[PDB]
Amino acid sequence: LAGLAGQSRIDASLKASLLRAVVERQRALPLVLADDAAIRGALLSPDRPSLDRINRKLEALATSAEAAVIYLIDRSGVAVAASNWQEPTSFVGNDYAFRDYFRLAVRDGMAEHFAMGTVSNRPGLYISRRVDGPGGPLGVIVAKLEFDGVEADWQASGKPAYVTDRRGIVLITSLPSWRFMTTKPIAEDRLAPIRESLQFGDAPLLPLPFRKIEARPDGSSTLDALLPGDSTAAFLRVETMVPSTNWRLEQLSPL
Amino acid sequence: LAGLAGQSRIDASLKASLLRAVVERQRALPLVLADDAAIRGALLSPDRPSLDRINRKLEALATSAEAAVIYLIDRSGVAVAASNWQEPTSFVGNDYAFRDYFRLAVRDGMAEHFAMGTVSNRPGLYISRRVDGPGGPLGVIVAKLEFDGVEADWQASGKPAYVTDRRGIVLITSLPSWRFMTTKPIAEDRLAPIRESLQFGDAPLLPLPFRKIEARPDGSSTLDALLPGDSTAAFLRVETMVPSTNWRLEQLSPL
Repeated sequence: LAGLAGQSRIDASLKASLLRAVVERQRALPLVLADDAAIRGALLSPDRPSLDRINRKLEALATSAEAAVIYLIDRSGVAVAASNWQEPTSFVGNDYAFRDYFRLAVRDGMAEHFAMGTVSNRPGLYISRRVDGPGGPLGVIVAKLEFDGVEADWQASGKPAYVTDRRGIVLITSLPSWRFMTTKPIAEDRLAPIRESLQFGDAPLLPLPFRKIEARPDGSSTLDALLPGDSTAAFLRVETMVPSTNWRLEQLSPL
Repeated sequence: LAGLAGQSRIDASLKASLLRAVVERQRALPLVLADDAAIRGALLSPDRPSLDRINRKLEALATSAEAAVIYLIDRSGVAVAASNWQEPTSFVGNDYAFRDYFRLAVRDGMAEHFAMGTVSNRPGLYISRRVDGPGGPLGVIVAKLEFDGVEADWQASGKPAYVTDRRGIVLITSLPSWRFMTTKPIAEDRLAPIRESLQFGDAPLLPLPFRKIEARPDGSSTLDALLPGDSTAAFLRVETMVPSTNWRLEQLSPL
């Protein structure tokens, strides 16, 4: 068992590292596109030829980065150009002012917020960066980062895992029906903030269904957990911070 | 004598996506600076105000992307701007007119060249791309990525791993011992150009210190390794291609 806590911990730490790496690959996009002269170019003078170029510029990057979408928003919250410009789900002509990833980036310069997609209903990290001219803001570049990939790996690791934020909400998980569950408690009067924050409303916000929790001296714990399709089993849980985020990552190893 | 042959098989998969994410965060920056009217404009019409604008631009990117150095090289080999401009080790003014990353950039549009820093002595992947003007080539924009962080996550797995290119040279490795060793035999004649191309020339280019061997099915084999830390254990050996590269990752695992 203590010989299982050892191996669990390195798995954990490694999954957390692959996650770190994956978040940072995506952060490089808005980072480099905030300063990009053709972006700036387009916002200063948004003519059709110009915005078609950026449409294609971004189409290619969503595909080389592996963003679900990269898109560029007007001074006033309108998406003017978008990786998905040729698809019937083209964000172009959409209103993002009531964003959080929008208004926060407008206010602070950059933002990162895990939210459900208006039309999609698919979770992910909106990574955004304000675009500037000399002497004033011009708009916002957003790239949105989905975790189906790392969630798929873990699911094949044989040690399930989910990730919670500071508030305690599972954002990323290898078992989808644990998404938006809680790990703390949480406090009644911060619930709609949150539902709103998440762009969901009716998220569960109930505790993970872990039963029979036993804390261990070395900091592990055991619990019982009914995984889907399975009869109930006992697990070793270990935990680790995900570097350069404010997330904890939590892992189960079958006993 | 059962098959943790299924385990090393995925820890390796994990190691190799860790590596693709890390490389990929760096490929995005030359991919977009190469085309930037400011980067072009600087090269096409350089003046001090311009060139420091870039210097600053490159420090901010490099600092954010965790790139060891990003820098901009003249049509004629001279670095005109660099992320380390303010540092005493600034690449600004250096002649690189005959570095593989430079010349291959120019001919091919783009290059990924693994070498040892001239003055620094640290290994890294130099990622470069031609800047094109209305003229023809104007310069090259280069980003250098080092692999200490990922070699450290690999070392902590307790499954040493390393990555060979097409010439079977070990470029990246979780033991240092072991850099610039070899999976292939490498014929007499080839040592000096290969050394030149590693920019190191002192590279042992000896075959890896562990034989054993046999086959199979798969592409597997048994193995017995030097290293330190425990005399000389026995190890199984998995092999897997690192996606979006020509690198092969190999990994050994204790008995």
